[PDB]
Amino acid sequence: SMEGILDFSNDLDIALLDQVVSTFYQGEGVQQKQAQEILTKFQDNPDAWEKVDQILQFSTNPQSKFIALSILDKLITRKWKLLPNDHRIGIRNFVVGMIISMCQDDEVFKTQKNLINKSDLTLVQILKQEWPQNWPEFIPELIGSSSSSVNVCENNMIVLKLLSEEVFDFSAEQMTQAKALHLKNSMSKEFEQIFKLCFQVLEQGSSSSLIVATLESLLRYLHWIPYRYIYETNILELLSTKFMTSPDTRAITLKCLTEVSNLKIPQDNDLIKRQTVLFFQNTLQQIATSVMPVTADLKATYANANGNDQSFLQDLAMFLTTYLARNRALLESDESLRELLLNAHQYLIQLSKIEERELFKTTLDYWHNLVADLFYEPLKKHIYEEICSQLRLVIIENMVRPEEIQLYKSEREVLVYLTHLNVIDTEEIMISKLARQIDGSEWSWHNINTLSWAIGSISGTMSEDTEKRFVVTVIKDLLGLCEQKRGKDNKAVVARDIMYVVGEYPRFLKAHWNFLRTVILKLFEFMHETHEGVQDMACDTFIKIVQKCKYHFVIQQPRESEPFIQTIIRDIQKTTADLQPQQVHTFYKACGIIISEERSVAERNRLLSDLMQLPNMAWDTIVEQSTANPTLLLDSETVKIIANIIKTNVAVCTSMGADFYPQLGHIYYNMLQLYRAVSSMISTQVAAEGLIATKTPKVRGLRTIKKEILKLVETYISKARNLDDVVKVLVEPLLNAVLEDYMNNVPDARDAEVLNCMTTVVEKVGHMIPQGVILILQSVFECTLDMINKDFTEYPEHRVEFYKLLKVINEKSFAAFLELPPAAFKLFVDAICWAFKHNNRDVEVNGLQIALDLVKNIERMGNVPFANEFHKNYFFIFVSETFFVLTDSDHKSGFSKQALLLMKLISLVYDNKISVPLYQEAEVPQGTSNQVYLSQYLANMLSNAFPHLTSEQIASFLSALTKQCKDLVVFKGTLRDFLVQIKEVGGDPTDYLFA
Amino acid sequence: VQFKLVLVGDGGTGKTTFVKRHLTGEFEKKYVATLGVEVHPLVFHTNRGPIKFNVWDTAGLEKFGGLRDGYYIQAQCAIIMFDVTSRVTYKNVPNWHRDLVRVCENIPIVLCGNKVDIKDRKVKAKSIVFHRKKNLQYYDISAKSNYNFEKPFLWLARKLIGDPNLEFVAMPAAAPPEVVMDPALAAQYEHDLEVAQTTALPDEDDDL
Amino acid sequence: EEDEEVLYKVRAKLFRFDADAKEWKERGTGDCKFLKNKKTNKVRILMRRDKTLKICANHIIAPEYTLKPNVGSDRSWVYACTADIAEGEAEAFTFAIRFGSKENADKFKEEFEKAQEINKK
Ligand SMILES: C/C=C/[C@@H]1O[C@H]([C@@H](N)/C=C/C=C(\C)C[C@@H](C)/C=C(C)\C=C\[C@H](O)C[C@H](N)CC(=O)O)C[C@@H](O)[C@@H]1C
Ligand SMILES: Nc1nc2c(ncn2[C@@H]2O[C@H](COP(=O)(O)OP(=O)(O)OP(=O)(O)O)[C@@H](O)[C@H]2O)c(=O)[nH]1
Ligand SMILES: [Cl-]
Ligand SMILES: [Mg+2]
Repeated sequence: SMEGILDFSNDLDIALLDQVVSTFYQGEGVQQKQAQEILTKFQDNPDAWEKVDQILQFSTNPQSKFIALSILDKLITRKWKLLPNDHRIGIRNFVVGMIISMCQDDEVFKTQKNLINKSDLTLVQILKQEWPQNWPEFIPELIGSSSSSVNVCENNMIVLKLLSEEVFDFSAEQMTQAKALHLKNSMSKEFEQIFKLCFQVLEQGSSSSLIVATLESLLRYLHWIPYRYIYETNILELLSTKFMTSPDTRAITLKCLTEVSNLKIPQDNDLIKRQTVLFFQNTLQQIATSVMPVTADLKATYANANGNDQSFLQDLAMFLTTYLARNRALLESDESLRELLLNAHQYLIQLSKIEERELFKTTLDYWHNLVADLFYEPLKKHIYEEICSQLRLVIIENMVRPEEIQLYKSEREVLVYLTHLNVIDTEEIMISKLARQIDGSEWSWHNINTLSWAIGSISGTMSEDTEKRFVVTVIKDLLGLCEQKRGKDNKAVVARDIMYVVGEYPRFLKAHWNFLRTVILKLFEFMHETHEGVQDMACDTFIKIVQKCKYHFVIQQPRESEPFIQTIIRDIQKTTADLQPQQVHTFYKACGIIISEERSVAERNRLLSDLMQLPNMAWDTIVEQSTANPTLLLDSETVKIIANIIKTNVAVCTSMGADFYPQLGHIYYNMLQLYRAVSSMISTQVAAEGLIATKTPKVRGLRTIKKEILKLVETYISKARNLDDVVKVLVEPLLNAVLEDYMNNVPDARDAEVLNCMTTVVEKVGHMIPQGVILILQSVFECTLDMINKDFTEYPEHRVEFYKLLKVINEKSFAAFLELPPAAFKLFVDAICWAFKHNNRDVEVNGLQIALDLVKNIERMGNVPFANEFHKNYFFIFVSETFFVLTDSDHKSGFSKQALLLMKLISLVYDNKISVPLYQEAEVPQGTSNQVYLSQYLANMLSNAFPHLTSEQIASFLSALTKQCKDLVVFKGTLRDFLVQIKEVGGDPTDYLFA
Repeated sequence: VQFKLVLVGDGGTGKTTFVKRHLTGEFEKKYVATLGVEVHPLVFHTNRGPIKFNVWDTAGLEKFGGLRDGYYIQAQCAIIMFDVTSRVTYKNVPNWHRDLVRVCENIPIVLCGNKVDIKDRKVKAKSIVFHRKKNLQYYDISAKSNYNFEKPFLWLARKLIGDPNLEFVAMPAAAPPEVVMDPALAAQYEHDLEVAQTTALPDEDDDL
Repeated sequence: EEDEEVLYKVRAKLFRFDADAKEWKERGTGDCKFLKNKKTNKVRILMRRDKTLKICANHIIAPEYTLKPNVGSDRSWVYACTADIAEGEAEAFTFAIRFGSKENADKFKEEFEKAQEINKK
């Protein structure tokens, strides 16, 4: 029954529409869903706009009228210009009349704000089409009708606000450059009269609703209007006194004054400076007398969350920070302004105590600005000493863990500056907070943690001697706390925090070997603790200390028989005996860091040999057994052991890089034999069990072995210094073990890691192995392309790695694409365009880059047959594919690289850098330049794709585009102009002349 | 005690995925673009009793947008969603906010940057400040890891009920019934269980 | 739930099989508890989601139930449950529950059998 409104052959039953709409807004479940679909189809009917008059007149449901206005907006914004003038004026007059009618009825004005505001925006859409060229008296009539009625005056302020937003705030992406400038200049030309009205309403006042709406429009005006309208009238005074005293206007006024603080203002004018000071003085006075004194507990207020207090306090923080960041120097020299400066800052201190993460971040940005300047600026810190002292406590009490990367960084930076400014104050606050932990008054896990993070953050700011005394005090105190505390949970928290602090003070460790030794030995003790988090923190602290203090483990310290690294390795089995595999890998990685400090080759290699002793011995046993009984690879336990050996190798290779080669050489042959054996097993199991085999623990375990082997090779080759060995020793056995195995497995069994490994090989040694690169392409190219060219979703890893591999090959070894058969090269071009059509930024960006690099590679070849054939076969494919993704609205993230590619292609022809005709014979007079033919092809292509554009539009656009093909920024603007024009009918072709 | 919530943001940002996780607990890996709007009731249990959100999960893709701002009418709260792995989705946050507040002038709004589980984050913490001048609450979230995934609703509930100490609570769990297995469906099960045992569980690399 | 004793607690993710989609769908992640009712001595599984604390599993550990391996996992069990009341109205589900480790999955099975024996009285 509800579907009757969709039948346009009959007149529309308004009461039926109102039912459908009610069922949608107020209905439930199945009914709501059906109405939903019906309303969407109604609204999207291209003739629906013809029913708008009827609905606006005879419907009694304001939701129905709202939807009618949506329908009209689609017409106004897309197809307006097809309407005859008399009809456009008809609609215009209907909308204006409906707004005035609704405003003149007090009941409706009060209760139908939704429909009125929607009407106002519909009107603004008409102004964007019609005004001022076709409606020069709009503003006079608006100003005029404002004195007739307070309701109309108020609503007129909403219209002017929305207009200002559409012209200044949201025009950039919604209008052509030329149209935006036109409407900006138009509003500018008439602003004088608009301001006169706004000022009068503010001066005369009375209606708070009217005052507020006027101030809302002013906030928008402040984005663009010149400073004189604020500074050369009484309006600054009104904002900063009267409108701050009443709470209905205070919120919007404060936001206005924030924007006032950001106006472009003359710098060398003492009167303007005094005005800037004065409005601040006024505003802060009004707050102190009408809202809350400087002493108020804003933490408590915000927490209680009465009325709009939260927003107000947010807005106050924004005003204080904005104003003070620009103008605090105005308050710093004159001693009559000292109290004002410090009070404003005191409010900020109190705001900074509010428990509200994002507000804290806003104030923190200000504090960072202040304390950085006090660090550099001369004769300044003395002013802010008490402010800075309070802030130290605020920051210490709010320190977050370093895992919260950006916030920790900001907080550390502020605290570091504050520490430099008064080291003793910072020290005292920290020691006394530690005392509160010890005396139990402030004790908690959260609290000892945050304190520890804070103590750690300021490492490096103190003199080495002050640091020494400080560190000792803190460690003694924390050790005492640990003892006091009863139970493993408590002691574990304190122990982690001790570990944390010590790890943050490498300078101290480097000067006190005996202490450093003790710390490591204690960390080793903790690597035997089952209690959760302790082994992880022990290992993480170990590697952190190693990263910073590694030199101290590689030398023989006085009163030691040997470098501590030797001691660590001798005892490694016992040390690591209770660790999980991941922890063991960290440990071995840490040892690797130390070993790379040894620059005597022989001693380094022997240390490496010794570290790798246990994994190598387990490896050697399995190698024998696994080969003898290939069933052993079916043993879950064996597969786990093998994976962990490889992982241990990866861990050490990660920290040692080029130094790892002798160890990779030791295992290389058997490792690639194992890769082959595991590959057999996987294939065997998929044969016997089906694709499902790939989900089983056994096969996932086998594949883990293959993936870690590829990761080990990738890790080494990416850091290798001796590339001659890479090529002569590593590459050939690698390609033999991995390429055919990848090519001859079924899709679901192919490891994308293979592609990633090959990318690294080509990256590092591509130029040295032209035949290897050819072999890589033959093995992976067609079989991978076939996996990913059926949709955009299957095989996501392969998809991404595939285009990375083509990218590096096209950069480093373009000759491999030259040796492709014509048909395979055509698949290459299809592949590149395929990547363009991807919405995934990874694939898309690489697609565009390959295209760009390929064109450059062709250009390099100069005037030879391959390059001429390339253009003949593919230039137009690239031009049209690029226009497709530019214009289809589904690939906006690729816009810049699309523009760059398009520019490069157009410039090739504009410069005459293509040696043969691009057109085939008897298609055009045989002398015709490629420039003229390109114009012709594009015009035809765009006309077909966008038939609602005029020939004049298309010709102007292409004319501009070709002229601008050496200026990326302007070119990009012309493209965006076109993207706006294709969304509507009747776009002005002169817009493309914009300068 | 029920409130209309509208959910807006660019296509693919995770609106529907996030709601579904809340409704049923599942994580949908596939992207099926919403058509117009999907409406679903969602209840939380607080220390102040139950609160129902009437969730209008709207379409972010222009071509599937349906009634657009029509969906915003009489909303009492909102979530604006973007994807921290996609810069364009953040660039469009002011556009969604614009369209939303023109219809809903004085409502609590949470801005949510989804997909913080992905390592290669593209919209950096430093860049996200739009919420400050507009008095939006902000959370980093992940519908996939459940990072902060209760926070938008807990915050909105505190705002709508007008109680800052409101908590989500465990409702007491009724004793479950004893079972009676129909020997007529005995075989039925053997089949259904056979299928289930031989369909692999997803995401076998995850911590759970 | 103080009329119940906590026999066993373990972190888990729980799935239900959707025959229509022929796929496993997550139901919840959080603490799976075996609760012994101190009146009837009956043991149930009760599981609540992290963050929301909503109920994703509430059923008796019926003696007839059998924990089976999933082809994909060495740390999960699947079993049919004929009456779960997490979402209110008792429904039948094919459940899978996955744990942090094989050790945990094995321990779960041990306790699940202990619970079955208790429920047989
Ligand atoms: C240059 C050295 C100056 C002084 O050296 C004193 C000397 N006894 C060094 C001791 C070092 C340690 C006990 C190792 C300690 C600082 C490092 C860690 C990670 C210790 C953790 C705690 O033992 C945790 C806890 N006590 C263990 C538990 O009981 O659960 C300790 C102190 O007076 C000060 C640092
Ligand atoms: N990694 C990751 N992926 C996510 C997350 N949330 C959602 N996704 C995925 O991203 C896609 C988002 O899809 P939807 O939730 O349907 O997106 P939407 O914003 O509702 O889209 P429209 O309905 O078109 O506006 C799906 O593939 C999800 O599986 C998240 O937190 N992390
Ligand atoms: Cl050193
Ligand atoms: Mg959706």
